[PDB]
Amino acid sequence: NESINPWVLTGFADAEGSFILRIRNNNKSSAGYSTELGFQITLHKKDKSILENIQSTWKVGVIANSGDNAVSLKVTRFEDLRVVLNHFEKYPLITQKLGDYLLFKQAFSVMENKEHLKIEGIKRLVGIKANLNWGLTDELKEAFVASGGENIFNKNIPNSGWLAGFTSGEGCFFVSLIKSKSKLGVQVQLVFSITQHARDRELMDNLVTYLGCGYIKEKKKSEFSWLEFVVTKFSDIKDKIIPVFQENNIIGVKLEDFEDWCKVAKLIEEKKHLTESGLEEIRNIKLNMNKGRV
DNA sequence: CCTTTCCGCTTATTCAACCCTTTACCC
DNA sequence: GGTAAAGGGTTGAATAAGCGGAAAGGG
Ligand SMILES: [Ca+2]
Ligand SMILES: [Ca+2]
Ligand SMILES: [Ca+2]
Repeated sequence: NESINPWVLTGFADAEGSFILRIRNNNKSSAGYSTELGFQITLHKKDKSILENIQSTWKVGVIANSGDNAVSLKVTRFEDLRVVLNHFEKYPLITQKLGDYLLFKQAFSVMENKEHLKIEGIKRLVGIKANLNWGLTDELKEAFVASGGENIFNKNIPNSGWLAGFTSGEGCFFVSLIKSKSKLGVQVQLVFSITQHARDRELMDNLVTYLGCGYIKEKKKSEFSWLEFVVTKFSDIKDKIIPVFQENNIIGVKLEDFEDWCKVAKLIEEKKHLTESGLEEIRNIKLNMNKGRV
């Protein structure tokens, strides 16, 4: 039932997964607190099939709706988390997300030895939790810090499978219609982009060297910023990008976008993009891609 | 007989996707 | 001259991350 290649899956989890450690007030727990350790993926419902492919490839995880437009795969059963760990030991993450996995592995150790059933263990997990994802809430920071006391306190791209997973999460295949001082008054520019927060700047640099093309753009929106890896030089698209994903396939609905983008690349290589009829065929393809897909 | 697990649901922002202007390159 | 490539910029929602409530097997 191995619907998804394991490196593709590590790639897609580096893009979209999340490692969760909850420490909850519990009046009924001997220690005063209960714990939940989890791995999870939340996607738009149009990509349910990916989650079902993960779930059947791993044989763990519960699929459920998450709001009107999204679906989750959550793994919380403790012995099933051993499947998740074994996967990530064999096919390791490479983004900053690996730091969340490493903390996740440490909590798991605590919990395996049952120490989380004692206030000692809970405090160990609070320390683990403080650097994991968004850290401790105020209620929890406050419950475990006293007046006068102290406060609670990157790998290379392995292969194209990992890059196919990751792109299926964060990639964009875009046809750009540029107003131009050319005969037709429009230039067709193919754009491949991968977008990521600058905490992963070094991954972005590795994309340029791994693929042999492209460049990084610094993007800004008020107080928030991020990066894009971008490729538009047509010979690199044709000779580096397209063939890579033709061998190592994009998963989900994005596959249909990559198939359309490739159809435009064909028109471009035949020069039909410099014709009025070739142009209107590109327009029709573009409008039913991405946001415009029905 | 406490503790694990599931379930429905919510929130902030890092993503994806989008467009326009300028410069570089080469039958 | 005419096309390709790169520079320069935006937006809204699909992600990430994680809440509260409760089912259920268990002395
Ligand atoms: Ca991501
Ligand atoms: Ca995505
Ligand atoms: Ca994403």
